[PDB]
Amino acid sequence: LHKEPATLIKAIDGDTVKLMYKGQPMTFRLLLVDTPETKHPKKGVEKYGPEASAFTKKMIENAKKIEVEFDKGQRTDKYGRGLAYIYADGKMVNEALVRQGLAKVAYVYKPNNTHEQHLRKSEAQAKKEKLNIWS
Repeated sequence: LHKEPATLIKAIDGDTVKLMYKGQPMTFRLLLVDTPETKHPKKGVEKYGPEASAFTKKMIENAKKIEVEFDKGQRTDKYGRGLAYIYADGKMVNEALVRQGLAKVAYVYKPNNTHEQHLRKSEAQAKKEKLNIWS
């Protein structure tokens, strides 16, 4: 796998961000994680949704360098969103959310699961620490 540079356009939700990638605006879905929603297809504004969304936003808005890392499977979902690991100054946003108990590890689909174990370890620690989602 390898990291490419992107530029923030707009943060949309805890799990979705708009980036400029290779010259074009693109919506990215964060791989392997489910955050609570502020714009949920059915519910609405779920609990910890606003805090997951401010965390993604702050972490990416305050970065010097954003990079996108695709996995080895398909790179877009059926809504045309890019599927990627996102890095703010070298720190994976997907893992930061899970480590903080602001996201769960999602239902996984091979072969888009390279960082699955790593994230699952972070979720286990957030759980043991009773953070946010887990309190």
